[PDB]
Amino acid sequence: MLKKKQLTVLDLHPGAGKTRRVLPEIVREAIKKRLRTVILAPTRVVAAEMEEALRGLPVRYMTTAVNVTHSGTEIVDLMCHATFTSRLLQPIRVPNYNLNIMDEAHFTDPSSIAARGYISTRVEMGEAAAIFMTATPPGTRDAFPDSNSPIMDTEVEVPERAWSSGFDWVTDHSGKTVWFVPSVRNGNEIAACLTKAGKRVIQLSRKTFETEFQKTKNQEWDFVITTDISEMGANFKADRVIDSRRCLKPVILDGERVILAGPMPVTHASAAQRRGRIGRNPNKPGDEYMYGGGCAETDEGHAHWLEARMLLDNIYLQDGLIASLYRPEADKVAAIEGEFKLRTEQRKTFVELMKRGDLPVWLAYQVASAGITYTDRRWCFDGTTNNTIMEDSVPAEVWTKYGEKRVLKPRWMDARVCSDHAALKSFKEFAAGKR
Ligand SMILES: O=C(CC(F)(F)F)N1CCNCC1
Repeated sequence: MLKKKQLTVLDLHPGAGKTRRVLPEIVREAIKKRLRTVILAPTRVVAAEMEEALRGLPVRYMTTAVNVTHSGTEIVDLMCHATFTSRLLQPIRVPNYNLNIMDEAHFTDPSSIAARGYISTRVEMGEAAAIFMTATPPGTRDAFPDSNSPIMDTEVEVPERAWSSGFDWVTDHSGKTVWFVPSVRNGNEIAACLTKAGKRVIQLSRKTFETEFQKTKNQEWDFVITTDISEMGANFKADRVIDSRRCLKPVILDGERVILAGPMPVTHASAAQRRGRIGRNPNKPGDEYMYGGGCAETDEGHAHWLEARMLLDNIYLQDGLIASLYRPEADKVAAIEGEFKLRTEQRKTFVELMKRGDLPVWLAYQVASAGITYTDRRWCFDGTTNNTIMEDSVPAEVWTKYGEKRVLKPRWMDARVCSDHAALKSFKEFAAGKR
């Protein structure tokens, strides 16, 4: 497994022990062979669980999610998938790791796809080994994989709005339920309906994940309402999963705007990971999985794969060479390697718009490639009338850094900057020059 030119997919079923049992064994062997090694966690929550499974082993934790006093003699580094890709893009030298281990390797965020592309290219080149740990590798067609204990799978209509009748089975349950919804806004409506019925609800999404996930351990709850982020190794002490089987798909239209299409079917990999939250305890058979739609290959033409290509085109590999996407996920985007390669100054602006600006990859690229500098926010106000961002059914407004009240009307419209109240609040701060 650990020899150069080898990429291994460790595809044991969800809950088979890849992280707590296999990962420590791989790490001890890597340390024995003096292999400079990187371990990639999808989230800060998974990073903290990894420190528990690897306690006593000399591992350098490159995350503030763990409070450890490093010895300085570690040859194994652990960081998030996003941190690995970010450090590659920044001028900082990243060691050329002999062994690259990615946990929850199915993660489809642009930075995780870019990390797989870079690592798999180094393996193809004969320069490194890699291990991708996931029950659901790219292109998997099985939404019902094995589990630690039998699961009751039931196809049923699942509410996507508040309801007054017709879904008694949802509230009649006396255990704990994890409910996957297509968006933060959809979860808000379902959570309000459940709270009005006397239920204790926790809501999870990308921006609130670490903070809110702690509540699943610190307090008694009846329902967790979550977006697709809980497919990335989040573990719950639950006996039921309710799965809408739906998600939002970012789509670039005519190369000039990004919309959030759908809700539409999830992939088989996503469905298998949502279901995989339960059936994990061999002593508790009969956990339930209620699903409300079919699966489809909705990663085809999904913006994240084009965004992954924008990131990889701006990462140095060797001379003018550019890393390809990991082969099983390379047909998801029709893109020419190198088409998004930016010159030195525009590349620095592109990195800063993502790192400090917190903009989506696609939007950061449109701004940097137009020759606009990081602090120049005139583009947030000079788009066409159809690009007006709305808040409470009225045009959103901000005070510019000049002290003028203007309507938010970006030159390039990316639906992700206003997908929920939290995102639009962050984008207003950016348009005003506050970061
Ligand atoms: O809340 C935000 C920041 C905003 F773009 F809106 F400024 N997000 C999360 C990161 N991706 C873009 C959307």
